[PDB]
Amino acid sequence: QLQESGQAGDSLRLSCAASGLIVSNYAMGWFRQAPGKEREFVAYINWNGGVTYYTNSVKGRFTISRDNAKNTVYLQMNSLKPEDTAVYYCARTSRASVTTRVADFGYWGQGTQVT
Amino acid sequence: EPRAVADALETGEEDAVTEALRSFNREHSQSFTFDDAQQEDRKRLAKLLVSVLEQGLSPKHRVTWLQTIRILSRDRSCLDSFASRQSLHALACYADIAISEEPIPQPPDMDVLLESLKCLCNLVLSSPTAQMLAAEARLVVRLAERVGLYRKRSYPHEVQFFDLRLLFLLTALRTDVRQQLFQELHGVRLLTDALELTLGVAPKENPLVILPAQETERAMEILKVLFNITFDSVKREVDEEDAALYRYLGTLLRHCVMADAAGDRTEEFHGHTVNLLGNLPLKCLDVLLALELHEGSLEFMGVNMDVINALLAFLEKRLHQTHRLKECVAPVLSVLTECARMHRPARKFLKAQVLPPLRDVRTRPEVGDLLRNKLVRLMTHLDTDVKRVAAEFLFVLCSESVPRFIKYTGYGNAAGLLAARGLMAGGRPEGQYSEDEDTDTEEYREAKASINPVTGRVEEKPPNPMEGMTEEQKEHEAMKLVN
Amino acid sequence: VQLQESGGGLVQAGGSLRLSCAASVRTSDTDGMAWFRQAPGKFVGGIRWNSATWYADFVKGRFTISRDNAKNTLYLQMNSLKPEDTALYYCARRAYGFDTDSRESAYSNWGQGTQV
Amino acid sequence: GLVQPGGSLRLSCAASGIIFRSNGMAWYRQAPGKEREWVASITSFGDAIYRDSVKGRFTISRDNARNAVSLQTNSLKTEDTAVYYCNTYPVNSAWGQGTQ
Amino acid sequence: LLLGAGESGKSTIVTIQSIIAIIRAMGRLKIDFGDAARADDARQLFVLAGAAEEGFMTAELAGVIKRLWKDSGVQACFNRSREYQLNDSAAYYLNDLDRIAQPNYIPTQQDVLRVKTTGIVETHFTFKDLHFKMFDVGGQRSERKKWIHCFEGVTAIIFCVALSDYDLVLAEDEEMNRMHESMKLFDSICNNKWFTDTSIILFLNKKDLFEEKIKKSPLTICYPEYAGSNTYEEAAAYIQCQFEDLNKRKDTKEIYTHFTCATDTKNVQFVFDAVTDVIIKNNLKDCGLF
Amino acid sequence: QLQESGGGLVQAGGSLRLSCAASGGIVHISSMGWFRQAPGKQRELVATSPSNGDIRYADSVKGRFTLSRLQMNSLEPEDTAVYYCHSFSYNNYYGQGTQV
Repeated sequence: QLQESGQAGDSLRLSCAASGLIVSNYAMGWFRQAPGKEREFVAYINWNGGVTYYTNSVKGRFTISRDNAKNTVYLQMNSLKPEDTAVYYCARTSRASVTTRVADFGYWGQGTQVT
Repeated sequence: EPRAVADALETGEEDAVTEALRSFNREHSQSFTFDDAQQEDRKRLAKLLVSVLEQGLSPKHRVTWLQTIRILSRDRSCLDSFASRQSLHALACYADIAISEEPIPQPPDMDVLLESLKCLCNLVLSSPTAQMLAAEARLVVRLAERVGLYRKRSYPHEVQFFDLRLLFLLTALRTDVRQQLFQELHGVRLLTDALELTLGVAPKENPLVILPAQETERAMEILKVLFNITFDSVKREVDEEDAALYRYLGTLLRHCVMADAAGDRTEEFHGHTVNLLGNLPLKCLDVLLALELHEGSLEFMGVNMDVINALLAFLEKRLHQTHRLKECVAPVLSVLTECARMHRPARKFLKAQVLPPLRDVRTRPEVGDLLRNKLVRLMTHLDTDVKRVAAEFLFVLCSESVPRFIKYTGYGNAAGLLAARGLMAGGRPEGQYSEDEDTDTEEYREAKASINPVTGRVEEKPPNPMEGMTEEQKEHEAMKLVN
Repeated sequence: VQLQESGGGLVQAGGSLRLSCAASVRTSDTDGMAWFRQAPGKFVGGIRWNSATWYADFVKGRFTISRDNAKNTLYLQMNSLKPEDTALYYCARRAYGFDTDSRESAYSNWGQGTQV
Repeated sequence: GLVQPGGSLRLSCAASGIIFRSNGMAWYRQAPGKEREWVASITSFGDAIYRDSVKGRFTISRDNARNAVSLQTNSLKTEDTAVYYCNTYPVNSAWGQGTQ
Repeated sequence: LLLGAGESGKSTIVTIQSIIAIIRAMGRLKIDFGDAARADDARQLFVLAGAAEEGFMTAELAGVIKRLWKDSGVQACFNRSREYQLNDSAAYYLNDLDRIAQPNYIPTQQDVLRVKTTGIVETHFTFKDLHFKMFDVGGQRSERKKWIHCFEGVTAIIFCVALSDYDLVLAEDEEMNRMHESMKLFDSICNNKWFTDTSIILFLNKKDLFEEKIKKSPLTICYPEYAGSNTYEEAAAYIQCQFEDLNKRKDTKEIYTHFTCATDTKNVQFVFDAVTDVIIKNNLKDCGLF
Repeated sequence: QLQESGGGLVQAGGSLRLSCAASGGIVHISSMGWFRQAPGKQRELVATSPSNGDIRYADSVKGRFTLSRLQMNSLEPEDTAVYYCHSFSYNNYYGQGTQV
C-alpha cells in the first residue's frame, strides 16, 4: 500500500516514503513500467544506504538516497530524458539479496507517473 | 511365448531366436519386468544368455542380444548369474573398457558400445560381486583413457554421460579405487579438462553462461564424480602446483556458480557446484573474492562481492527444505564461514547484511521471519552437524567477540561454551580483524538492564520466601549427591 | 521365580506349534532359564548362562527353544513331529548357569502346568 | 635474451597441433635444470591466474581470434633470466622449443 | 550456574575395594566367554562381600580374583565394556591388587593417605557482566550454607545428562532406569516456585554412544509404553519432546534444548565425518536403473 | 488396491476352487498366477499360466488347474503350502490366501 507524489534535461525530486502507513525496514525497491512494457527495476537501496544498484542506463543521472529512520527514500531525477514516461511503483523486497528483474514481492503501491 | 524363448534357444534356430529376442527387447525394455514366471522360468534364459555371452557372438544381432542382456540385467534375481568373472570379462570386452583387449578392437561404432555401457552400469549398480571384481580388474585406467580421449573423439552425450556415470558408480562404491584414481592417475586434472570441455559450449560467454540440458547433466554427473573423489583427507593437504590446480578448479567454479541450468536443473546444479566447492583447501578458497569491478556489480568496500551475494541468495532459497537439511545447507554455510573469516570486506559485508537487522526490542530472540531469526531457530535443531556449523557461522560473523555474541543471542553460552573451552577465557580474541567497539543504533536501551539469556522482559516478581529456607523446598540435595 | 508354563501343539503326533513358559519379572544375570526331560514319565530348552542355547540331551530334539528377556518369557517351539511333546511341561527358572545343565537341577524353581 | 632490467617483449610463439579456442594455453618457466614452475594460465575467456612473484609485472593474453599467445611482463629484475615454456594448461602436450 | 550429574565432564566448563562387576557385565554382553569354573569364582566374590573383609581384598579370594583377571577374554570383555561404567583405573587397581594380595601392603599413588572432586567456585569472571558461576554435585552444602545468602533469581540452570545408560541400574535390586529417574527428579526441579521463568537449559551430552547403542532396541524396559523406529533422529525427537513437555510451564517458560559431541575438537568431525557421507548417499540414490 | 479371495480346505485329498478378482482398477494385469508358500522355504511358483496362449501347470506335479476369466484339482496330503493367487504395471499383486 505504497504511494508517492510526482522539455529539457532537468533535476526533479521524488521523495518516496512509507507514508501509506507502511512498515518498511527491509530493503526497498523502485520499478518503472512503460506503456506496453512490463515492470522495470531501476533502483536497489539497502538500509543504511550501504550497497547501491542501478541498471545499465540509469546509473549516472538518477541517484537515490534513503532516510532509513523515517523509512523514506529521496530520488533525484536529474537530467530528464525521453525514457521518463513510465509509471513508477515504489516497492520493497522481503528477501536478503539484491534480487533483480523478478517481481517476487508484493506491496506494489499505487504507482505514480511523471508528466 | 517369452517363456518359450528359453526353449527356442535350445533348438537355436537363428531367425526364431533373433526375432523373439527382438520383440522381447522392444516389449520388455521398461523397468520392472515379469513378476511370477521369471525367477523360475527366465533364470534358465539368463543362464543360456550368459553361456552365449561367453563365446564371442556374431557381428550381427549384437544390439538385440546385448539388449536382452541389459533387460535381464534390469531384474534383481539374475545378477548372481550375470555378475561372474568371465561374464564381466565378456561384457568388458564388448564394452572396450578392459585393458586386456585394448590394442585389439577394430573401430567400433558407438551403438553396441553404449549398449554394453548400459549393461555395465546396470550390473555395477547392484552387484557387490561386481564391486569386488571391478576393484580386482581395474577398469578405471581404460575408463580414464576414454574420458581423456574426448577433444579428438566425437563421442556424443549418451556414450559420454553413461561411461562417466559408470565412473560415478564405481567411485561411489569402492574407496580403494577412489584413492587409486586420486593419486595414481591425477583424476582431478583429468576431471578439470573434462569440466573445461563441458563449459566450452560458449553460451554467450561475455554475459551470463547458459548451459543446455545435455552438457548440463554431463557437468552435473562429472561434478558428482568430482565430489566423490575430492573429499578424502584433503583438509590441510597443501602443495603449490596442486594448489594451482585447485585454484583453476576454484576460478572455474567461480565462473560456474552464477549460471542457470536449462529446464529446471538449476537448483540441483547449484547444490552440486557448492558441494564441490565445499571441501577444498581453505587457503585456496579466497579466490572467490578475486572478481574484478564490472558494470552491474555489487561493489562493497571497494571489492566485488557478486558471487558471495549470489550464494547467499542460494542459501536463503535452499533453507526452506525441511525434510533433508544436512545435505542441503551445510557446505554453503561452511564455505561462507571460511571465505568470511579470511577477508575483512567479506566479514564486514556479511556482518553488515545478515546480523544488524535487530529484532523488535521486546519479543523473544527466536520469533520473527528474518533470516537472522531463521538461523537462530536453526541453531537449536537436533542435528549437531548443522548446529555447530551455524554456531561457528554466527560466531565468526560476529567478529570473534563473545560480548557481541551474547548481545544478540541468549543461548550463545550453550553454543560456544563447548566450541572453545567455555569461551570466558583467552580464546577467539579481541579483534585485530578491523573490529572497533562501536556497533550502534537506538537499541541497547533495554540492554542497559540486559537480562541476557531471555529477551529481557522485566516481570520477574514472585519472591515466595514464606518461612526460613529449604523447608521441604531446597532440601532436595538429599537425592542429589548420588547423582 | 514361581512361574507356570503353557502352550504345546496338537494331539495328532503332528502338532508343531509354540509353547509358552512365562517368568515372573526377569531371569537373574547369575542365573538362567531351562527345563527338564520334557515328559510326564518315560529336556527341550538347552538355554544357558549367556548364549549357549543348546539342544536336547536325552531327546536330541529339533525343539527351536527361545526365551524373551524383553518379554520375561520362554517361547519354545516343540515342533517338527514331536512324539515327545507330552504333558508335564517342566520349565525350570534358575539361580546359576554353566553349560545348559538340564539334569534335574540348576534351578531356583520348577514350573508346573501342561503342554498340548 | 640478456634483457636490460625494466622491460621485455611480447613473446608469441605459436603451438603445434591444435586450436587456440576453448583450449586453455598457459606458460611454464624453468631455471637451467630440472626445477620448472608454472607461471600463469588463462581460462575459456580472459581470466588469468598468476603466481606471487609475477603479480603486476606480468600480463597474459589468450587473445582469441588472434594467432599467438602474447605475454607482456615489465619491470624485470635479474631473477627471471631463465628458460620459459608455452603449452596448453589442462593438457600438457609435447613442449615447444624454449626461451633463451 | 550448572547443576547436573557427575557423568558429563564438568571441568570442561572451566583401603579401596569393591570392583567386581565384569561378571555381571560379561553376562550382560551376550557372549559366554568364561575360562574356568566361573560359578565357583563370582559366587565366591559374593561369598563375604558387602562388609569389611580382611583388608580391601583377602588372600583367599584375591587368588581367584586374579584368576578371573587371568582370563584374558575377561580383559577383552572389560575392553569392550563401554556399557559397563566401572572404575577407569581398573587395570591399575588390578595391578595394585595382585601385588597387594600378600600381607603388609599399601599403595601410594591414586590417593594420598592424609582427591579429585568438582566442588565449589563462587567465582567472578567479570566478562562485561557479573556472571556468577557455581556447581552443585557435592553434598557438601548440607552444613550452614543452604544455597548461600538467598542466591536465587538464577539467570540459568543447567541439567545435563547422558542418555545411553538406562539399562544399567544405579539403585540395587531394581531396574529403575536412569533416564526414568532423571525425568523423575526433573519434575521436582521445574515446577518448583524458585526458578519459575528462567531458562531451563537442558543439555544432552554423549550423542555418539546413543548413536551406537540404539542397536539395543529402545523398547526393552526404558520406554515400555511406546517405541518408534531404531534410527537416531526419531528417537531423539521422541525423547526431546517428552522431556520438554514434562515441564508443567509449557509456554511462559522458554526451555532451551541443545545437543553436542563429547570429545572431538578436530575438524575431521565437522563436514568430513558424516556430512559428506550423507551427500554421497543422496548423490548415489538420486540415480540408477537405466 | 488389488486383492483376492483365496480360501482353502483343511483336509487331504480333495479339490480347491479359489478366486482372485479385480478390485484395484489399475490397467495391465493380463496374467494371474499362483504361489506355493510352504512353511519352511521360499514361496514357490506353481500355476504360472499367464492367459497368454497355452496354460502352464505346476513344474513339479500335475494337480490340474484353471484360470478365472481358479480350481485346483486332486491335491495330495503332503504338498502343503500357504496358497496365494498372483496377478501382476507393477510387480507383486499377491493378495492374501490360506493354507491347509
